[PDB]
Amino acid sequence: MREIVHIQAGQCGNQIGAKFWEVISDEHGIDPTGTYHGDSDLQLDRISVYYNEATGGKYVPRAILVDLEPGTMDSVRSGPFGQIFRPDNFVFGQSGAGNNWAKGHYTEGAELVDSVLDVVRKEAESCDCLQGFQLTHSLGGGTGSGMGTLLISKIREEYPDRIMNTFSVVPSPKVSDTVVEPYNATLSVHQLVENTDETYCIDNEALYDICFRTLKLTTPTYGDLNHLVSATMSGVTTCLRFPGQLNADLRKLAVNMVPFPRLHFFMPGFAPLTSRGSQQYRALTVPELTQQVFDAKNMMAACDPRHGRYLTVAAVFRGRMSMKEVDEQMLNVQNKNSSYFVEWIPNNVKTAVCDIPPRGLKMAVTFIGNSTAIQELFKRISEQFTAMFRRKAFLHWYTGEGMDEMEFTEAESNMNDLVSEYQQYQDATA
Amino acid sequence: MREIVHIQAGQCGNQIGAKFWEVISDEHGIDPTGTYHGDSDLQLDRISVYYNEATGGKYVPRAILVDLEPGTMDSVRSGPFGQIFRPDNFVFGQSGAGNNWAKGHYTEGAELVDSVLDVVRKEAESCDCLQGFQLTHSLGGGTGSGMGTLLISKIREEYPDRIMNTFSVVPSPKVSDTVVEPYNATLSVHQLVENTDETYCIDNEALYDICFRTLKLTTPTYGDLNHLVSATMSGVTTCLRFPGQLNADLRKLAVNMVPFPRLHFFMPGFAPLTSRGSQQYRALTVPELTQQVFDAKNMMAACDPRHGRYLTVAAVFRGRMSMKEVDEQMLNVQNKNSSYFVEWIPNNVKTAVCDIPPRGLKMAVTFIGNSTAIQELFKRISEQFTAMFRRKAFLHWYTGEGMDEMEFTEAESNMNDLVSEYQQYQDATA
Amino acid sequence: MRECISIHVGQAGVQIGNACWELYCLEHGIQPDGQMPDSFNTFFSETGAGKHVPRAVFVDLEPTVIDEVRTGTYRQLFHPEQLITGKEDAANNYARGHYTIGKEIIDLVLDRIRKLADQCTGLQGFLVFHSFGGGTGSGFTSLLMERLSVDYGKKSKLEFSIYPAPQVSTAVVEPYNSILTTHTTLEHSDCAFMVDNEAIYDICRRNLDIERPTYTNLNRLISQIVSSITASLRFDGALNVDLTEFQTNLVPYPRIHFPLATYAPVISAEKAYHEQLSVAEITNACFEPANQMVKCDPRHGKYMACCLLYRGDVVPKDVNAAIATIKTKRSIQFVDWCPTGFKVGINYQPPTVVPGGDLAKVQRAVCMLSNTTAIAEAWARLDHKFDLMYAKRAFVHWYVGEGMEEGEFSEAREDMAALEKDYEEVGVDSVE
Amino acid sequence: MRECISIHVGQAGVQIGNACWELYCLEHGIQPDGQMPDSFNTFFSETGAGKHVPRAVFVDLEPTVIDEVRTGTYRQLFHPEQLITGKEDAANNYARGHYTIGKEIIDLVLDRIRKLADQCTGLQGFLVFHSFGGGTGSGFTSLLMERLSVDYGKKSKLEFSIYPAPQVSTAVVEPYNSILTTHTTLEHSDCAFMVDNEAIYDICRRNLDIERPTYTNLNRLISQIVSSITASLRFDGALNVDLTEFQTNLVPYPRIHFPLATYAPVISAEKAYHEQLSVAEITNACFEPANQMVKCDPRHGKYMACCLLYRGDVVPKDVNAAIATIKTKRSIQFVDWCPTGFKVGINYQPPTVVPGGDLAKVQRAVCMLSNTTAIAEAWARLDHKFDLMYAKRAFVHWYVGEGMEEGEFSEAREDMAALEKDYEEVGVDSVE
Amino acid sequence: TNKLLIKNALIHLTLAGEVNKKEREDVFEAMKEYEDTNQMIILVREVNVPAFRALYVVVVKKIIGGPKFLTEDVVDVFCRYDSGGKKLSKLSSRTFGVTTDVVVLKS
Ligand SMILES: CC(=O)O[C@H]1C(=O)[C@@]2(C)[C@H]([C@H](OC(=O)c3ccccc3)[C@]3(O)C[C@H](OC(=O)[C@H](O)[C@@H](NC(=O)c4ccccc4)c4ccccc4)C(C)=C1C3(C)C)[C@]1(OC(C)=O)CO[C@@H]1C[C@@H]2O
Ligand SMILES: Nc1nc2c(ncn2[C@@H]2O[C@H](COP(=O)(O)OP(=O)(O)OP(=O)(O)O)[C@@H](O)[C@H]2O)c(=O)[nH]1
Ligand SMILES: Nc1nc2c(ncn2[C@@H]2O[C@H](COP(=O)(O)OP(=O)(O)OP(=O)(O)O)[C@@H](O)[C@H]2O)c(=O)[nH]1
Ligand SMILES: Nc1nc2c(ncn2[C@@H]2O[C@H](COP(=O)(O)OP(=O)(O)O)[C@@H](O)[C@H]2O)c(=O)[nH]1
Ligand SMILES: Nc1nc2c(ncn2[C@@H]2O[C@H](COP(=O)(O)OP(=O)(O)O)[C@@H](O)[C@H]2O)c(=O)[nH]1
Ligand SMILES: [Mg+2]
Ligand SMILES: [Mg+2]
Repeated sequence: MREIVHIQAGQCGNQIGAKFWEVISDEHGIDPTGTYHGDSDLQLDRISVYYNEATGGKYVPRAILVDLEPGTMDSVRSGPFGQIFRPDNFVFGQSGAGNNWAKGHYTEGAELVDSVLDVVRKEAESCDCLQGFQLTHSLGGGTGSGMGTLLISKIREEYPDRIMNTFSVVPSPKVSDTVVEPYNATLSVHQLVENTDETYCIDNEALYDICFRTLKLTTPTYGDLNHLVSATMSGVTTCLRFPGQLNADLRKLAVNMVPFPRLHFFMPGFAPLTSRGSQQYRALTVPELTQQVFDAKNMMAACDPRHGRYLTVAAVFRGRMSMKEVDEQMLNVQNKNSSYFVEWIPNNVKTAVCDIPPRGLKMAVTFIGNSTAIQELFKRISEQFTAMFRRKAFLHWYTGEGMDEMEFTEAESNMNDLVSEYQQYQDATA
Repeated sequence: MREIVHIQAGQCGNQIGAKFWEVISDEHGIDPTGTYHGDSDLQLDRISVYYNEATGGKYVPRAILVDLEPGTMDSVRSGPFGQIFRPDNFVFGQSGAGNNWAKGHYTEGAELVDSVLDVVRKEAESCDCLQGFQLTHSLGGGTGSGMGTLLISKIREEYPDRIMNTFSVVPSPKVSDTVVEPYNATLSVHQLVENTDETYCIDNEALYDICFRTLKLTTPTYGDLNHLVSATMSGVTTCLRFPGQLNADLRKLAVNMVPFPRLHFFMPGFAPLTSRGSQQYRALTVPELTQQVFDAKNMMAACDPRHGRYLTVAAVFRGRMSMKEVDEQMLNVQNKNSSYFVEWIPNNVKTAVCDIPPRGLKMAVTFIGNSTAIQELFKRISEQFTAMFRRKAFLHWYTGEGMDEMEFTEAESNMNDLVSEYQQYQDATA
Repeated sequence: MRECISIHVGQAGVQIGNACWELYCLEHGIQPDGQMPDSFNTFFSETGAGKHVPRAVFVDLEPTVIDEVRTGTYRQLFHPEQLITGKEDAANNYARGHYTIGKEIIDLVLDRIRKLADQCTGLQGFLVFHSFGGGTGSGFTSLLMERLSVDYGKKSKLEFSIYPAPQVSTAVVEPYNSILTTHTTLEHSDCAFMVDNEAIYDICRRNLDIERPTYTNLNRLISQIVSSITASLRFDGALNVDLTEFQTNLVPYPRIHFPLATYAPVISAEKAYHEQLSVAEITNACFEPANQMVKCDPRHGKYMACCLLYRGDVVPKDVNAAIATIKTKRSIQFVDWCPTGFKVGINYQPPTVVPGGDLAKVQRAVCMLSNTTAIAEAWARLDHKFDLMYAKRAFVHWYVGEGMEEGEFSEAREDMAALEKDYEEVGVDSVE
Repeated sequence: MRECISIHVGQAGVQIGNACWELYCLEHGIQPDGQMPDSFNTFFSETGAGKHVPRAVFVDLEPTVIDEVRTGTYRQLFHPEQLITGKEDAANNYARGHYTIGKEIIDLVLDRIRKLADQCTGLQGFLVFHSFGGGTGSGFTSLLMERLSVDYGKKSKLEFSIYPAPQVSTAVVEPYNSILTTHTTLEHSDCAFMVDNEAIYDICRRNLDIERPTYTNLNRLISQIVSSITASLRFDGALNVDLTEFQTNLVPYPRIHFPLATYAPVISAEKAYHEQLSVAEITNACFEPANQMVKCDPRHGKYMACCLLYRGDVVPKDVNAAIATIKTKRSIQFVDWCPTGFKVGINYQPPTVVPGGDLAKVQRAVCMLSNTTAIAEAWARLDHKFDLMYAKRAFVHWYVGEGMEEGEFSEAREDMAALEKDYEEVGVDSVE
Repeated sequence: TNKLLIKNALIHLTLAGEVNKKEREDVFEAMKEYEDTNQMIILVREVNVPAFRALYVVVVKKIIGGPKFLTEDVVDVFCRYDSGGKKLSKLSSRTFGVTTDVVVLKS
């Protein structure tokens, strides 16, 4: 029970998902065809969460693949694990991406919206207990920010009492691969604090330093960046599809976490992250899988956790371990880092422990923080909005599709409170 | 017992008959010669509904073939399954079709009609318990509209207490293959609501898109459109000649359907309609064989069922299934389609289940709709009659055969009520 | 010296009759050939050779379902003059099963019953198995209940009417084929047992864990109930109750004679363990709302005259002990004028199992036949399904064309509306 | 002739009940199948065939933890209709265990309890295992204690609450879910036993020398305490004490009914030597500040009404001797109004070791219960953990959106604040 | 405050499609000055075939017609709109509250 729909949008979202469903297929033992080859029977006990059984004992993913051009969908279909999907789900358009929020939401988002949702409605009728809707987009582009911020404003029109968790790759401080991504994010932040429930703000900048310092690589391809993101993306849900000791699920990862109905921007984490040869120096114990976590070098979101404080800090452990060693370490890092937590949230660690580690490890940690450290993500983006609005450069393209000059100030007025609220609840004492 | 006569008329009907008696004769295991080769003995238990035992253990069809030229009758005779017929049945004329209603009913229809009925009488004296007259014509042409709407008014003069059921092909909304088919239709609708009982109004325009979308073909020939119609045609009478757990025949599918003696125009449907390669993604279960049925893409008559409402709904199944899975799903879809049914008809899903699937499948569903959705079929045709009667174009051929100008207003006066009643019986509540 | 016979009108009675006559051959060792390797004279006029043909008249208008019997496993059992067929069905049309086609073969039916009452000296009763769905099962019984009262009049005439469900209906004119069958048989019926199609699906789903019940399996549950009513003739018990005795304990007025059956226990094979199923336990399973085989809420009415037909190794003390718990309880409110309304029959046979059925072999059983009050709401339902379909004159043109008048439809509704006043006539309390 | 059913609401209640019903089958020779090669009638409504099904109702909203039971070693043991699941969990949300999902399947639960108490002529008490953490274990219990006080009312209703630890907490709304479920159950609970996780981690480190205690191992200790309370029904001793005989000795005022358990001796296998563990040695081990299973300092208060429940080979002279040593000691101070506050029971059974458990087999045990004074300082903890999260109004927007008023949060605090005054009302010296 | 749970059921289960398009566009502007009132429920013709008959508020007042005021006794069941499967979900409640959104009347 508790089925989950996995909608995929944008080029960045449609290339994580080709790697993401390669991750899920190896924990359950799934061939490229669709059949079963695993050893444990614990894999098929909750197989019905991402899958629909077809005739002959073949399982197909519950994934709905949205696009505006047939470019990237040709790469997924021709790639491996491309024939696992259902060939009716590949809903794509014709008029290109656009890199344009005024095009993915007002031009091509107006036609292809019902070719999506009728396939969405066909997937939801084959589900008994519908849990929630995980969406794989990115704030930078114009497909994963216009079309990906339209489906939330149409599916919560259809499903108001579910959970909507989006997995957004966030623009970096130093390098910027789009000139108008300070216009794409601030128009998408207006559409995620309306109608979502959590959002994993994953960066590109800190994702290379993990792939350079800790992992000790030389040439990080996107096949190894998304290899690292999807390891976190499957870890949030493995306490729902596998038996655990102190269980958790997507709603337990909602009420424990979110203090106020606007502050739901999470930052991920993972441990162990070994080198290829330095796995013979470090001890593989729970007090080592915790000190690796609560340092700033493990954070995938490019911000400094020591600037600003935490609110609700959950750490889903996995593998075979003992609950005293868990609760000793979750106390120990709260003694030594007590000044980095907020005063008016006591006993501020949710903890979950499952029992099925990844194939080849012995134990693994998925870290889901929450911080006031991302005030200077929004202080960074909203200023890049500001210098690109005094001269109002690049405005003669979004206006060309029919967008008003106040609507950019409306979304800027929305972020103006959200910068203040990570300052308003930072020094608020009692 | 319960013998049925199968009369064919027009070019469009006479090429279904080359395919219909291939659809039929492969179920009962009949060679091109006329003998038996099947495995099950259930087939020959009811072989006498369509056949006659001849000397040497040979079975020949009870079909009577009518034409005004030796063109298409030579094609069916020279084609495969052509030498199975009794060669006295081929009653054909010389003057050609004419594409002319005033010629096939007042000029050529008045000569060859008695040379038809004496072969009909020879086929009806060889039947003990005569059931009815399934007739294969089309409203578009001139042979199957002048002669096909004459045997209605001549065989019911001979058999006033049988069931008269025509299998008509209706002109399409977008493409037109006859310029005077807005005159061939309205002259035939006047003759159909006089002396018939039902009419499976099948379009071409919706029949092409199913060959493109759901069947997923590339080049649909008429050998693959009539392949899909005649698959539905055998499913109506398959509960009259095979053992079912819930029996229906050509009077149970007559009393349960028709609410009023004029509103008897049906619209068929079929499931499963797989693809060639997508037959490994959908589960072949009764909750899946019904959700394919009650979507608007599967309706072969080119109108929208969401426009207008239903009055009675049949659903003839085949295969070996369970009556709870049926009766759950006939309840389940009437919940989620509640606004599309009418209020003053409760329990409006007639259901029957046979036990012989088609040769090669596992289970199949034949849908028989009856709706107010076909109000804009007659609104479409009677408007094309209206503009072509103001300027009185194409009139100097029908008038040239002696037909009166009032009779074209008489037949238009008959359809004026029938358009109103689907509007009249829509919002009439209690 | 006590012989009851059976008639199978329609199709829903005939395929139930394939489940009855299969089941009687298990309780007596009878082969399908009539061979066997002394009280079974109630159903089998025997021959000087080794064969025991049954007492059954299979009338049918269409020759479809009878040819399954003439070719099935029980081909050799029946006398081929019993198996009466015809040409064309009534096809859900009361005027084609009572006026037009049913008029034809009625002198082959009654003359066949004529030749079976002469093989009997102690003729007991009638068992017409039919349904209220079609116009064959509810259009020809209405003809035939008229005729067998002209023949005898003073014999018990038990039907087993398969009831049209409030949830699921596989017909369209089905609330026309039920008001018409009431008026015709109400003055000449004796006691018509209501069994619903819907409620057996829940009992097949919850208590049996079957998710695909076929019409093979909905008739096994109605096989044991019919085997329980006629259990007192074929066997010797502690407190037997004959078929002439049902019409007096259960029928309070010449109108209200519609009991709904209820069987207990109904369990899966894996749940034959984990519980003990005492007579003080399985009697409370009778009076649950979740175990009644006609879908009403029995806590929305009363009970005029219940009746419990126990069987198996049952102690008659514990019967009195389990019943004395029930009249002390809160929810089960009987009728004020009925002092105490039970008629308990203990028999000496275990409920025998059929091979292939998904029912566990238990040591005891009960076929409650409860003449409740609250079923009149389900008779109030099939007038609201009449009124909306008759103001618009829907489907009337098939009846008029085959010998039926317009005046006989608001007539029989008022007769049915008179039958609905009589249940609220029960629910009053004539105080002082 | 005496029966006590056991309900397992939540997850932490159930996983203890996986370890409880493991232990009773050891103390009675019962297989996991219910087979075995008048003392066990308190927990086994046995069948006439060979199977002894337990008297248990495992209910949880999320269907994860129950499928471990339906696939584990004790699959064949339980009656499969007892095991009740649902679809969407409460998920640490009180308004989803009492208003949203608790109203759904409350009628499958109570009607299943209704079919258990009819197999009981001498129904004694309830055993509801639930933790204060989740919104299932403290949101579905508070619904269920309301309902079973409507059905029975007078019966004894024992609970076992896994206490929220003063330093270690694996939830964030856990200081909300304790004040919420107190207000509902305080008018209808009977004797709620507090067991803390953190002190069991202390005992597993010092007195047992285990550095990796799993929840396999923190439940074996609570399994012995639950067994020793119910050890007087299932066996026979020199001085027995029934479950109804707890609620009079232990609860002086109708508000203060929160005693804390203590088991002794907890020794490792290597420390079974090197000492003697006499009946006057282990009782000094009972009243340590260290060996209590709630992390509080018992020297920061008094003791209103203690209790000792010995078992094993125990001579009642030395019990009178070792008690007389205790009241002469300095640190232990009873309350001035209570003259002498003991209630001692002695059984004739040594505590049975479970295979795999690291507890040493000893000749005697003691399951100390004590309605002590100073636990309200730890109730003062769960309001300072409430006030700092209610002033800034955090986490309220999940309660209000699922059927829960805003006015019911400072209301229940004052009722909790009224519970704080009564412990300081006790500790005074009402002189003259 | 459950405006989303009722507007979804207005155009998917009760009045959906092209037939009653003129009908359900009336009941949007009728409740535009409303919905500051907390909850709104609908009347349903039958639990088997849910058809729309009347629109209510929770203060039970009709705005577009059955009765103007309802009692607790004449209510048949209390139904919950299952958003995940666009169907009805029955309840064990007898009073009103946040959970109930769809009521069915008796006869
Ligand atoms: C012989 C043996 O044990 O080899 C290991 C291995 O040596 C090490 C070095 C692996 C290896 O990881 C990498 O080399 C690596 C490269 C780029 C990016 C990330 C990792 C491994 O490839 C990765 C692989 O991980 C898995 O199989 C997990 O199931 C993992 N799967 C994938 O990431 C995956 C890889 C390719 C294709 C499909 C899936 C996973 C982790 C989290 C959630 C889901 C799945 C493991 C244990 C091994 C190798 C093969 C060398 C390590 O990583 C992981 C994620 O397990 C790196 O530090 C750990 C420690 C492992 O011991
Ligand atoms: N108990 C039972 N009822 C059945 C079975 N098959 C069909 N029915 C019921 O039969 C009813 C319809 O009446 P039928 O008796 O089958 O029809 P009929 O009397 O032969 O009349 P026509 O079919 O119109 O000629 C429906 O309500 C079905 O529920 C079966 O195997 N067992
Ligand atoms: N003693 C003990 N406590 C446990 C165990 N498992 C979980 N807990 C405690 O359970 C508490 C959390 O409450 P749960 O009862 O598990 O949650 P729930 O009531 O089932 O509801 P959900 O949140 O929906 O899972 C924590 O304080 C855990 O320490 C166990 O095996 N033993
Ligand atoms: N992590 C990751 N980021 C990617 C990948 N492909 C593109 N991106 C990022 O996505 C952003 C560009 O958005 P993109 O999705 O391609 O545009 P869109 O198709 O219009 O949504 C840039 O910040 C890229 O770094 C990928 O495979 N992995
Ligand atoms: N489905 C189908 N339609 C056909 C076929 N042949 C002709 N038609 C249709 O029949 C119509 C023309 O009528 P036709 O029967 O040939 O003329 P007639 O011989 O005078 O009756 C057009 O609408 C054609 O599309 C065929 O094989 N299959
Ligand atoms: Mg029939
Ligand atoms: Mg839980």
